[PDB]
Amino acid sequence: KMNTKSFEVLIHSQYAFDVCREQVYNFEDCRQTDTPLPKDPIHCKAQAKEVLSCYKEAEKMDPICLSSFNDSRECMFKSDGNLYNCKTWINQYVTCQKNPAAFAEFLEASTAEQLKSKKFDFVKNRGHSDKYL
Amino acid sequence: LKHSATVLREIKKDTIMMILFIIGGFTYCYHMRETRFQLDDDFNEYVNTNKQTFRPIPDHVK
Amino acid sequence: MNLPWFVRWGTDVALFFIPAYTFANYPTTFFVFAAEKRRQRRRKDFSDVKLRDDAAFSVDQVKQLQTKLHLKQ
Amino acid sequence: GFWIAPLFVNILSLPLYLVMLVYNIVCMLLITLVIASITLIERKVLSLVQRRVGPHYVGYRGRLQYIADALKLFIKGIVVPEGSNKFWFVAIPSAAGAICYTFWINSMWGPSVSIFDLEYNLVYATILSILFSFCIMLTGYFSKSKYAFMASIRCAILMLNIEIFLGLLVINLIFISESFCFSVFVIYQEIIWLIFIFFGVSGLIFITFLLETNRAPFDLAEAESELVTGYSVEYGGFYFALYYLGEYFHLFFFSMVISIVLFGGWELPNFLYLFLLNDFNIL
Amino acid sequence: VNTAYPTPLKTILKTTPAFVVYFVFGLGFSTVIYDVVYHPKDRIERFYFRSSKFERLSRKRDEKLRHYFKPAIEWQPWYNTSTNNNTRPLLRY
Amino acid sequence: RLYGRDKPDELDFTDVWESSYQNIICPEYFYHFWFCGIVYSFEPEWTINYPFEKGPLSP
Amino acid sequence: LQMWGVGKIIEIKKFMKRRDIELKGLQRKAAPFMQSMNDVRHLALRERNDMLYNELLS
Amino acid sequence: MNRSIFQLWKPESPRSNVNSKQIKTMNVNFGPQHPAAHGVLRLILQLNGEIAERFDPHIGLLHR
Amino acid sequence: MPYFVLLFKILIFCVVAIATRGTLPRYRFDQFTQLNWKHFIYIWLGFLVFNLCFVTFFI
Amino acid sequence: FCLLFVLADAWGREKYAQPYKSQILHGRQPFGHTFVQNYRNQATDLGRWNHNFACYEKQPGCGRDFD
Amino acid sequence: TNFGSPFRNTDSGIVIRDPENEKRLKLAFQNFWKSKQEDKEFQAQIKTAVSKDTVNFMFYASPLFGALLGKTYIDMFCNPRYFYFRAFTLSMFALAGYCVGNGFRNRYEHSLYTRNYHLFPKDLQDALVNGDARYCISWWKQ
Amino acid sequence: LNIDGLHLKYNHNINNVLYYTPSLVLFLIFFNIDYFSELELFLPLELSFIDIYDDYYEGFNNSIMNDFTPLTLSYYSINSAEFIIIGLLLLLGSVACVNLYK
Amino acid sequence: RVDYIVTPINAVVSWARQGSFWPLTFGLACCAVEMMHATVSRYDFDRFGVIFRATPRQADLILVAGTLTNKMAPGLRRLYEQTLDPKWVLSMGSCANGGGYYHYSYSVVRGCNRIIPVDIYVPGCPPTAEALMFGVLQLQKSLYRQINEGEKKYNKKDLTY
Amino acid sequence: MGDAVVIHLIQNVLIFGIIFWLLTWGAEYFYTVKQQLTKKQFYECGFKSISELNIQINFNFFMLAVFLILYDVEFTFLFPVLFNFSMFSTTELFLAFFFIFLILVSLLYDWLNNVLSWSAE
Ligand SMILES: CCCCCCCCCCCCCCCCCC(=O)OC[C@H](COP(=O)([O-])OCC(O)COP(=O)([O-])OC[C@@H](COC(=O)CCCCCCCCCCCCCCCCC)OC(=O)CCCCCCCCCCCCCCCCC)OC(=O)CCCCCCCCCCCCCCCCC
Ligand SMILES: CCCCCCCCCCCCCCCCCC(=O)OC[C@H](COP(=O)([O-])OCC(O)COP(=O)([O-])OC[C@@H](COC(=O)CCCCCCCCCCCCCCCCC)OC(=O)CCCCCCCCCCCCCCCCC)OC(=O)CCCCCCCCCCCCCCCCC
Ligand SMILES: CCCCCCCCCCCCCCCCCC(=O)OC[C@H](COP(=O)([O-])OCC(O)COP(=O)([O-])OC[C@@H](COC(=O)CCCCCCCCCCCCCCCCC)OC(=O)CCCCCCCCCCCCCCCCC)OC(=O)CCCCCCCCCCCCCCCCC
Ligand SMILES: CCCCCCCCCCCCCCCCCC(=O)OC[C@H](COP(=O)([O-])OCC[N+](C)(C)C)OC(=O)CCCCCCCCCCCCCCCCC
Ligand SMILES: CCCCCCCCCCCCCCCCCC(=O)OC[C@H](COP(=O)([O-])OCC[N+](C)(C)C)OC(=O)CCCCCCCCCCCCCCCCC
Ligand SMILES: CCCCCCCCCCCCCCCCCC(=O)OC[C@H](COP(=O)([O-])OCC[N+](C)(C)C)OC(=O)CCCCCCCCCCCCCCCCC
Ligand SMILES: CCCCCCCCCCCCCCCCCC(=O)OC[C@H](COP(=O)([O-])OCC[N+](C)(C)C)OC(=O)CCCCCCCCCCCCCCCCC
Ligand SMILES: CCCCCCCCCCCCCCCC(=O)OC[C@H](COP(=O)(O)O)OC(=O)CCCCCCCCCCCCCCC
Ligand code: SF4
Repeated sequence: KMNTKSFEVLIHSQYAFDVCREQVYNFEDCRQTDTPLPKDPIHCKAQAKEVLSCYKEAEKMDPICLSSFNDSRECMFKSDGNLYNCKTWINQYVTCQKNPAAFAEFLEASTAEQLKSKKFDFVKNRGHSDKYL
Repeated sequence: LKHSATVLREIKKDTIMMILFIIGGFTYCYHMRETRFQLDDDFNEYVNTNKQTFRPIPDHVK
Repeated sequence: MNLPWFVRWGTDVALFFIPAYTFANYPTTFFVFAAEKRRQRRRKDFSDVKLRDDAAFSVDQVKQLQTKLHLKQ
Repeated sequence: GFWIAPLFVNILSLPLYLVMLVYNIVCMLLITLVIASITLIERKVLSLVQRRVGPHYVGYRGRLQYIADALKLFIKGIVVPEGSNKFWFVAIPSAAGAICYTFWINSMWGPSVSIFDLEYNLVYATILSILFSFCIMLTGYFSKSKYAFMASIRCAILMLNIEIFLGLLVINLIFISESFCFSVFVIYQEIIWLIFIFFGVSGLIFITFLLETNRAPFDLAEAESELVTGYSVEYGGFYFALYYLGEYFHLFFFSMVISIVLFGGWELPNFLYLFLLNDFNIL
Repeated sequence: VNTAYPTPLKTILKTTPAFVVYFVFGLGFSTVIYDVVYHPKDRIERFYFRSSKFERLSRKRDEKLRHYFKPAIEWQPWYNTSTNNNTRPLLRY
Repeated sequence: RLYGRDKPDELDFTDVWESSYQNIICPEYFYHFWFCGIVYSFEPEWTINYPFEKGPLSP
Repeated sequence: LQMWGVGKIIEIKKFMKRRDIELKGLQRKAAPFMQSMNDVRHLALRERNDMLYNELLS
Repeated sequence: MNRSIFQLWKPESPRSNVNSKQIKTMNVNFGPQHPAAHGVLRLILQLNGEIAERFDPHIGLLHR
Repeated sequence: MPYFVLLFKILIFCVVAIATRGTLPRYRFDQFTQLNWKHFIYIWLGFLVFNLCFVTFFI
Repeated sequence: FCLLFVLADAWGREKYAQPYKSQILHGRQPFGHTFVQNYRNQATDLGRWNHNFACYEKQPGCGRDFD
Repeated sequence: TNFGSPFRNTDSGIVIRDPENEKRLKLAFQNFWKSKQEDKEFQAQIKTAVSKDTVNFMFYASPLFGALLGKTYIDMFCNPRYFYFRAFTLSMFALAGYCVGNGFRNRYEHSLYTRNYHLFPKDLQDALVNGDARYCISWWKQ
Repeated sequence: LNIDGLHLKYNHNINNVLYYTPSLVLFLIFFNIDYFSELELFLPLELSFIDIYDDYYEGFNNSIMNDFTPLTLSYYSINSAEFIIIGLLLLLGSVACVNLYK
Repeated sequence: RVDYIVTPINAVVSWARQGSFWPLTFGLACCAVEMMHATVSRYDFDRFGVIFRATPRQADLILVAGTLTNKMAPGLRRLYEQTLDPKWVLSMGSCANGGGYYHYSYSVVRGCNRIIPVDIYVPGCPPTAEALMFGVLQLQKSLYRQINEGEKKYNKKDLTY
Repeated sequence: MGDAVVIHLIQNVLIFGIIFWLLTWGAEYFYTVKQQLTKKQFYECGFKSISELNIQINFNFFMLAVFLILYDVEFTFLFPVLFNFSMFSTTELFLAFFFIFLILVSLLYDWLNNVLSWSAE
């Protein structure tokens, strides 16, 4: 439907959740049910199509965001889909997407260590009390 | 196994110190649990900082 | 001319530890460069991604900014 | 090419199976070398305890003693007793060797560094241990030596005890980890090794380790004084080499299991600086 | 000035070469396992069961789409092999 | 108890503590392990290299 | 030691749960779009099956 | 602790199956080539459950 | 990598096992079975109950 | 003795706030448990079920959304 | 540290050591506190689990209490003839007391930067949650 | 018991031809409880589509991490009565075993 | 020719079987104590890679250490025959060699070589621990050389035929 | 639990054992086995074994196996509650303690009756 892979879809959604909020609310209200069992998608097809169109609109990014998007993709590749471990890079991507004009100064105020290749190896660097959930 | 006065005194002091040590350990565990409660409260405040919106269930659910 | 016994023992310990430590830290021996190249290839490009029309900075401007800042080294 | 390509769809995959076989062979050979080195270490450590040089002339300063003994065990000839069952006498050691060389699959060397993505590592270990005990009992039975049969009965008793002992240990351990996978233990053991919780039952943990390793005071099956040799009193050459290799494989891998589940696995002993450490870093 | 080793350390050092050989073999075995499991995935992928439900769904969505959804939606009556050597159901019954 | 199979008229909690120490925390695997494995290994080996050295003899 | 170690393990578990709250929040943010894509694909397959069934049974 | 005399001893009654050896006892040749035996002891041992019952020592293997 | 420290610990435990084999005597099967089923099973179960109680207290 | 101690402590934990009361006396179970346990339970009478958040209306902080 | 920062998984994936960034972030928050020091209304709404006076007293008293306990322990059970083990155990007790006190102080800091999260501006909140100080350029003089 | 492995000299052919072969034939002829279950390959796999469906809302609301959830919900929540009955049964069985030994 | 491969493999086999030379745990008389003395630390046997095995099936050397009596000769023959090949026999002590102090006895066999083929003899009564060590090392050297003692003749191309 | 990789690894382990089989066969070239009367007979410490294949043992500790059969299942019943003890409630806690108490009482009864030790027959 998107021709986009799962982790990239998650990264894009972390920002798109704030631009198509009304469509997301409409979809959620349509799918609401009195039991945990899911509702038939045939009823929510229209809201789903609206949400997907807005997501197509939102997926576009400025070129200045490309480095942040790539590092977030690398993080989400090395970690098997753990959003929490890579939220910092996803947060940087969201910040660049929102008001990309200020991201120029954001990058300008960068330290030597930050201006370096970002390689992720979670086996070597597990972290602190990582539950993987 | 008759015991001398010195050995009996040492045994008695060992028992008393063991009792005090156990009581202190239980008290510290109680304090540690209270500390965990405080940390949970702090983190709940932090998380709820921005998650303040509650959406009512639609009327069609019933 | 003589050296302390602990100095000699430390020399032996280093002889054992430095190679073992390096080998453990680099299990993919001599293919680390290939791994770097594969990571570079995985990294996406402007053409691969789709960009907004009202971009604050053009692709050329972004490239010039990255070159000036030395973003990747 | 269009009409010829279909003929090779299944022919171009055999090299992949060959590569898989080669990698498995390499892993098995490497673990065999590790176990041989473990045997040499055992001889040298016992030599230190007994104040003797130990292997020193098979290879310069005894560097190839394990290689020499393995080659000699290969060289030694074998004969099956006439009264014994020819088929089973050879079938049992073959199954034992297969099981022992399958042991290494249930091993982890990192957060997810395992040959296979197994979750029920403890279940696998229990099943493999039960199979090896089966092989030992069958060895003792089919070698009609009375000493071997008594060794098999002793092995049965040891297995009976191990069931409850290891089951209770695993029950206590899973209560924290909540999983059978070895990885889940290390994440909890990062701050403090899990042995601190069990410090009171440290003696029982030592007993469990020795009992599962079949080391003293639990070397009843292979007791060389009470029984001639044990379950292998009528086996020589590589048939007995297989049993020895299996015993050392079990020792090595259960040592790994204990280290992972109770001593932090691949986490350094950070508890030695617990007082000086800080639990958070906020800028 | 006989700067010889202490007696206890000299006695202990006898068994050290065995330790060194054991470390060599153990590092070889561990590195072989690491490389064998690392090459196919280009990484040390976390175990599937060591992940949340949502993470599992996100990880396996692409595989499901590539293996089942596309053949299902491009299915034709004459695509199936007459020998009944078709792909097995995702949830085998 | 030292003189025969009989037992004292009045047992004390010292016996309880000793039995608890011996059973709950098995001291063998630590006491003896240390005392022998770790300590006795610090003594020089008693071996005589026969090919290049000979044992003491007398005329 | 047993009591203190159990307390420490519970502390670790509760810290993990604290972080799981944020992970769940991120997953919630990402949920609607993947759900929409999955629903659209599911409905496309259902439409194909409905067309086939109607043609075969009519 | 309760009594265990009946579980600890089994007498033999005349012409009684229950009070008799209902098992084929293990007649082992403990030694001479046995690590525990000093080397010249041929002890015929009657084991029943790995518990010695009957001893028949032969000690002439070192008569000189 | 983690397997470096893991191999170190495995070597330590192997040396411990070897030293224990060189030091300690050997048990009887009946003696160990009686000890286990009379003392150690109860010890394990009591330890499990204590852990359950402590976890309930802390949670 | 440990059981008595923990039970006494649990009954004394009523002083703390609701989320920190003893789980022995207060239930905290997954959504699958709670829904089936309190579906038509007039004793608890939690109310309607929030499908996309998996909780009842009357449970504290059932629907917690961003912004 | 045992747990690292509560906002993010510290040293997860790539390990980052940026003392310059840490100093800039600390300076930014110091400037924020100094700027809002005079605001009585702002100071009124600051909340913490444990009072600053209480945590300071605990920090400066726990090591002393530990040292006193160690002194009592060595007097009761240790032979005065020797001194190495007595010094070691006394230092261990003092370090245990210091551990308790330092934990009190660190938990106070955690509470200070968590309970008062809503009082910070958006840029400072982002800078605190993430490891980068680039979100708060204005605060550290750039 | 039966260490040597020697067993009774039994000929199964007599009963096989007298009672068991015909009775089995009749039972197989007249026995089928499977009502309408369909084999795999009965229809093309491409017609089945439900297995691809994923519920992401339920996924992120789900916190379970082990496959013992149904077992605990059964033994300790729903079928706890049978759980206690099994415990009492095992206790009484141990008593019966001891008495049989005596 | 096979010799190209056989000869180096012969050397490897001889080296391996020399390095791992496990005798049988079998002692009959005072000579047993001397064997134990060689096994223990002062003259460590393990240095030369000899470790004793209880079962004959796992033994390479038969240490006939002690007097052999008529009441035991069938047992010695059975043990020798049951020991897995290849194997060697070492007589230790005067009693094992030729009857020793009891050569004029009515119960003692005048030599274990009458019942068994003896590969090597170690004189002594008792042989010293170093004497037993010397005998074992000489037996090991002879064993290593036994594989190729220059039996086959070299042709014009220096290849054995 | 694994996948078909486990079966393929079993096959690979058998292929690996074929290597040791080849080595053992090749070793045959460096020794000759003579035919002797007692070379292929049961070993009984240097004398002929009187009995073979009638080697019945006495199973006088069968109560331990009998009780193991029950206690294995009793312990197995505890796994789900231990795994999901974070979900424990009043009922689950009561049931777990009830079950553990039943196990303890059964063990105590066994000890009282003295069936955990070797008997005359
Ligand atoms: C085409 C490619 C070309 C590439 C370039 C060219 C090739 C480069 C290759 C470089 C590496 C080759 C190997 C070098 C070996 C050097 C040995 C040496 O120094 O000679 C002295 C040494 C003297 O030993 P010895 O005569 O037996 O000892 C006499 C007495 O025992 C008295 O003992 P002592 O007083 O002498 O003390 C002994 C010990 C004392 O030292 C110590 O104590 C420290 C070590 C022990 C630590 C123990 C930790 C556990 C503690 C447990 C508890 C406490 C202990 C006590 C416990 C009991 C207490 C009661 O000191 C040592 O022997 C240290 C030597 C360390 C050598 C190992 C180095 C590598 C190890 C890691 C693997 C490397 C993989 C490749 C990496 C490549 C990239 C870099 O020579 C030896 O005999 C070697 C002994 C060690 C075994 C080495 C086995 C090597 C096998 C071949 C490996 C091939 C694969 C790897 C290379 C692949 C190509 C890159
Ligand atoms: C004499 C006359 C001439 C005869 C000629 C005979 C015929 C010659 C060949 C003719 C045909 C040539 C065709 C060429 C074109 C086609 C090539 C092709 O199809 O491949 C493309 C295919 C895919 O293309 P690609 O994706 O572009 O490839 C890039 C990489 O795959 C990307 O890699 P990555 O970044 O994903 O990192 C993962 C990679 C990176 O991992 C590595 O391969 C790097 C090295 C890993 C550690 C190795 C440690 C070795 C030492 C450990 C300690 C041993 C101690 C005990 C033994 C004693 C040692 C002295 O590892 C793997 O992918 C898994 C491979 C695991 C290999 C198994 C372990 C190798 C050692 C075996 C030891 C066996 C037991 C001991 C035997 C002792 C004998 C005395 O590439 C591969 O799959 C590469 C496989 C490489 C396997 C290892 C090869 C040897 C490496 C150097 C170590 C040699 C050690 C020798 C020791 C000797 C002792 C005496
Ligand atoms: C978070 C969890 C943490 C763990 C929790 C665990 C909880 C368990 C609870 C249950 C158990 C409780 C046990 C309580 C025990 C105390 C009870 C008590 O108070 O009873 C009073 C009881 C009654 O005694 P008393 O009648 O008053 O008589 C006093 C004694 O005569 C004694 O007379 P003295 O005082 O004149 O002489 C004794 C003194 C002698 O001391 C000395 O001589 C000074 C040190 C000499 C060191 C020698 C080695 C140096 C090596 C240098 C190597 C250089 C290499 C260079 C080249 C390298 C090349 C690579 O020994 C010491 O006190 C040693 C203490 C210092 C150890 C070293 C520093 C460790 C620092 C650890 C990190 C701390 C960081 C802070 C945070 C910690 C957080 C946990 O006290 C005793 O029985 C004292 C026993 C002392 C034994 C000391 C043993 C030391 C370790 C020996 C290791 C040997 C290894 C050999 C090699 C092995 C190779 C495999
Ligand atoms: C799986 C392997 C086992 C793991 C076990 C878990 C770790 C436990 C560590 C030890 C904690 C203390 C337990 C109690 C010790 C009681 C000792 C004692 O009896 O003292 C009095 C004993 C004797 O006093 P006694 O009074 O008991 O008996 C003597 C009797 N009279 C008085 C008559 C003479 O004194 C000692 O010598 C004690 C020395 C203890 C030293 C212990 C060292 C253990 C080292 C190995 C431990 C495992 C390390 C693993 C490392 C892994 C790293 C990855
Ligand atoms: C592999 C086996 C390793 C075995 C090592 C054995 C070595 C020999 C024994 C060395 C003992 C050294 C003394 C300190 C040992 C650590 C004590 C401990 O657990 O404190 C951590 C604890 C740390 O707990 P904490 O994690 O709450 O610390 C504060 C936490 N924050 C930061 C969140 C606030 O230390 C203390 O807090 C002080 C004591 C508090 C009261 C409760 C303590 C219960 C356990 C006491 C055991 C005491 C045993 C020794 C008795 C005295 C012997 C002289
Ligand atoms: C040349 C003559 C050939 C004669 C025939 C050969 C007979 C071979 C008999 C043994 C192998 C049988 C293979 C077919 C059954 C495969 C079952 C299966 O699906 O498992 C994979 C399944 C994989 O399922 P999955 O969960 O990955 O799901 C697959 C998903 N789809 C359908 C989409 C592909 O295994 C598992 O799920 C769990 C792992 C099980 C691992 C079992 C390990 C022990 C196996 C011991 C076998 C011992 C055999 C030899 C000795 C006994 C006598 C036979
Ligand atoms: C991936 C890594 C793979 C590494 C593999 C490494 C393993 C190498 C294994 C080598 C095995 C060598 C076997 C030699 C056998 C001949 C010698 C012998 O046994 O002598 C006794 C008997 C002969 O005894 P004899 O009567 O001559 O007596 C010899 C004694 N003297 C010298 C005193 C007279 O063997 C024979 O019968 C010889 C003739 C028939 C065999 C001829 C050779 C056949 C080779 C088959 C190779 C099969 C390869 C399979 C590959 C696929 C496996 C899956
Ligand atoms: C699980 C492994 C780790 C151990 C964990 C459990 C530890 C249990 C003991 C904690 C300390 C108890 C202090 C009691 C002080 C006291 O009152 O002390 C009073 C007297 C003091 O006697 P003294 O004058 O000799 O000092 O001691 C006693 O009465 C002894 C009580 C029994 C202690 C035995 C050891 C514990 C066994 C398990 C508990 C069941 C005891 C049943 C006794 C009939
Ligand atoms: S030779 Fe001498 S020492 Fe040896 S057994 Fe005969 S009498 Fe004893």
